[PDB]
Amino acid sequence: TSLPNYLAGNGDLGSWEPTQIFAGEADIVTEGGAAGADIEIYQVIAKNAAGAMVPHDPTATEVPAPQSVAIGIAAQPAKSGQNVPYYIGGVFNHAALGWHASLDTLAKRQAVFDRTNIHIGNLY
Amino acid sequence: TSLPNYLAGNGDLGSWEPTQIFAGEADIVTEGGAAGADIEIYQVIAKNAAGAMVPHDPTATEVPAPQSVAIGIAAQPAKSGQNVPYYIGGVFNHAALGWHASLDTLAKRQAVFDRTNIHIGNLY
Amino acid sequence: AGLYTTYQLLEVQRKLKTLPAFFLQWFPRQINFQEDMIAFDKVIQDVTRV
Repeated sequence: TSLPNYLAGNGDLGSWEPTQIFAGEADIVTEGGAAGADIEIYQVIAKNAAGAMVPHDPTATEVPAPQSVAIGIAAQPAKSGQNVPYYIGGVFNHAALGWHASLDTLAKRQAVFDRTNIHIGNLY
Repeated sequence: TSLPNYLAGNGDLGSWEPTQIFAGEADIVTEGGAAGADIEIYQVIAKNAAGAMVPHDPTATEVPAPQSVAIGIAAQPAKSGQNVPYYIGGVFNHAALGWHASLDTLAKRQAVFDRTNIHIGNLY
Repeated sequence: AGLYTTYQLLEVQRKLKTLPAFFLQWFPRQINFQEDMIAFDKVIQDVTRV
């Protein structure tokens, strides 16, 4: 942690690309709640039977279980037991969010939100 | 109702407490419809099989009956056969609203309005 | 009287409970900054060995 580096090398300081979360001009609406599992920023969120925020997981059961219906988008990261602030409404950039696997194509990723204030859109 | 009072005396004239209905900043949106039952102010409402507003009644049925899915919040009270103005969108303080029995905790009171334009949350 | 009694209002009474600044007396320096974070360097130099 205090040795300098002597051997010459290419100086790649870093790289950056904006995370454009919003893909529309609708109502942004938010509330935070207790988290039931570790949740990252702009992850897609569901709620377990206990009512805690849990990362969205389709196909979680032979009867679908409540973690399988997405309910919002995390606004800040939080470990279990903490409170997660999450978006309830708005138009969101398809690509910015944390979707779980097997929810690959935009066709599916919209199918997760075909009624609520959350709508998922392309950028241009 | 005729005479004054000449004798001394005290009187507790009354008390006033504000009722705060809104708990956030979604687009507040309203609609009007015929009532099917006696509805109180800010009572949570559903629509029965005949399309008339009826106070929300979860576990109405063995298939669930349409009274069981809440659809809005009464803006003014009404008797059966009268029109009820009610909210269909907005963020509402769960405490001010009239709720069914056994719909006690906020964790349950949110579950009634997840797939919806209304969202219900705590005041600070 | 009769219909409804006339009233004389006395001045309003307000139990305005503040919470006074006590601990902030030991935080006199104010820094308003737009950088992401504030940083300190702390140096311990024991020039007391034999």
